[PDB]
Amino acid sequence: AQIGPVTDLHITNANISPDGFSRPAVLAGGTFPGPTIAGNTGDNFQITVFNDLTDPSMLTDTSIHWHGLFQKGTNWADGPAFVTQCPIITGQSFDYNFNVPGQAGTFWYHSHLSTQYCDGLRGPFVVYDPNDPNASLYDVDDDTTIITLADWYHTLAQQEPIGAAITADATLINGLGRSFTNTTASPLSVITVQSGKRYRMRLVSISCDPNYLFSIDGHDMTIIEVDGVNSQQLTVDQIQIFAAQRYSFVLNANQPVGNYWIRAQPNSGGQGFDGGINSAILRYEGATVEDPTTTAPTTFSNPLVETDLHPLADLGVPGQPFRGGADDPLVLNLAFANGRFSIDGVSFVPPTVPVLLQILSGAQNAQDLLPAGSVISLPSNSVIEVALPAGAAGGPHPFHLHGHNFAVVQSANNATPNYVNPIWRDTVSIGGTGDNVTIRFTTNNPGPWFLHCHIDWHLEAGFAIVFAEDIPDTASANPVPQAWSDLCPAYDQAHNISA
Ligand SMILES: *[C@@H]1O[C@H](CO)[C@@H](O[C@@H]2O[C@H](CO)[C@@H](O[C@@H]3O[C@H](CO)[C@@H](O)[C@H](O)[C@@H]3O)[C@H](O)[C@H]2NC(C)=O)[C@H](O)[C@H]1NC(C)=O
Ligand SMILES: *[C@@H]1O[C@H](CO)[C@@H](O[C@@H]2O[C@H](CO)[C@@H](O[C@@H]3O[C@H](CO)[C@@H](O)[C@H](O)[C@@H]3O)[C@H](O)[C@H]2NC(C)=O)[C@H](O)[C@H]1NC(C)=O
Ligand SMILES: [Cu+2]
Ligand SMILES: [Cu+2]
Ligand SMILES: [Cu+2]
Ligand code: NA
Repeated sequence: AQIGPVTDLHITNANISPDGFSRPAVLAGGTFPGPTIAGNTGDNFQITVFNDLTDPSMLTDTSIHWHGLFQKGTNWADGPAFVTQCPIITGQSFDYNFNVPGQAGTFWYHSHLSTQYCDGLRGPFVVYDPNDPNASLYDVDDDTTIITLADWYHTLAQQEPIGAAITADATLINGLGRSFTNTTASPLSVITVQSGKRYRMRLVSISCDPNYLFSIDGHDMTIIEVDGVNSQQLTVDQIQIFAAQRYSFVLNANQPVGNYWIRAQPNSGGQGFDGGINSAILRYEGATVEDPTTTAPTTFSNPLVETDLHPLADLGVPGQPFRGGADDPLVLNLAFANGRFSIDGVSFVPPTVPVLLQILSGAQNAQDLLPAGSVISLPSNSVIEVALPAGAAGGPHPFHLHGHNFAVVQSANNATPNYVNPIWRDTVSIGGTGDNVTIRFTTNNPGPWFLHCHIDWHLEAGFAIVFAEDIPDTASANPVPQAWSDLCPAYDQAHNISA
């Protein structure tokens, strides 16, 4: 069952064996992935998160981010530790009480403390549209049509060296899959369809690191949504999906009744499909209960290319049709050396006082804010351009902005900008050496918004900055509840920290 929009959510430790190997984890709702939280557009979500964690090897504190939801007027509920709150301590709870005006699509939730979401705290978050403009394109859209893609590690996250190239031990599709080494024939996920029906498959990357080449043997996929943004229909036979991205695609169950492999090939870790790694099963009702015998093609003739995507609505692009054609045009210097990432010469290390609480206590400008050099102010009601030139080791890096979606004016592997009709999204691959992926948005959401690589190991190694958007209006725009004001005193008392 789905839960929400008003629900408790308990965060616990438990052993799980999603690839046949048992390890302890950090779970929401007792499962990996966590239960789907759902509601309708404009609903009030009140997710009361109960921190019941006791195993210090995966951290007993926690904080949860609602990835892709704008949190306008509720910056305090966004979740990134030491940006918008102090963590919730064990044996305490916290009500994330916010609204989702003007958004409908496929999202997810995850821990936003350290690398804790890698240890299991990740699940889908779906905001349905009762008047969806795409409703007539499919028959079925429900919990059975969500497809999650996850990396899974046998080593616990807090044992992963900072700044290292860290590699997974299994790909999990809907929570199940097989290990790349010592492979055992543990259960594969089954996605069941009825011949002749059309499905809204909601594809969610809950990855901590790899991107996946996703395909379904014998089938193609008609994209209708990108990171929450409705798209024109685009039919493809393969989707390369980077960490934290989402797509909806229509699957037409138009092939002969049978079993078909679902494939998700990561960019690192096990390559291919030997022993049923990197695999799940598409089963038609009436098919024999047996593994597929289908083949992938040697090459895919209609892969997704990001410049082919266009919004369903006439979204356009803010600003003027040339580089630097914005009120506030920025170019970030994104670098890596010696185990640490930096942005504009500064490696992110979380501050003791969350950025939002520094601003509510009266800090006047971005040079008053800690960490020094890690906070950039943005002016209100202005067009922002951010160029993100690639080259830093460990690519391709999927960059994500909290509080906002953005026009992708220039995409990976293509030097030509698009000032007319590019897709809007919230997490974008910045590509490879010499690329100049560039995003635009307008500042209508006061508060501190994290900008970071969504390879969680990179975030931990410093690949982040904070956009302090409209500092002067942050306090008036984001009234805080007493339970939020109580978080830092409780956390600092529990950890014997002075502030
Ligand atoms: C990605 O696109 C951005 C623009 O969106 C390019 O930024 C431009 O970068 C050049 C230098 O690489 C800038 O010119 C330099 O300015 C300084 C003074 O600030 C001057 O001392 C130098 O002699 C040089 O003129 C320019 O201001 C900046 N913005 C523009 C042109 O709009 C960036 O180079 C592109 N990166 C890649 C890798 O393609
Ligand atoms: C590299 O990125 C650029 C920019 O996003 C892509 O260029 C765009 O290509 C599209 C598709 O061909 C062009 O749209 C076309 O326009 C005419 C109408 O003028 C229409 O008859 C065609 O059916 C189609 O809609 C678009 O104008 C063009 N934009 C720019 C700024 O050049 C390009 O396709 C990408 N390269 C690759 C290899 O995908
Ligand atoms: Cu995220
Ligand atoms: Cu986010
Ligand atoms: Cu990265
Ligand atoms: Na425009």
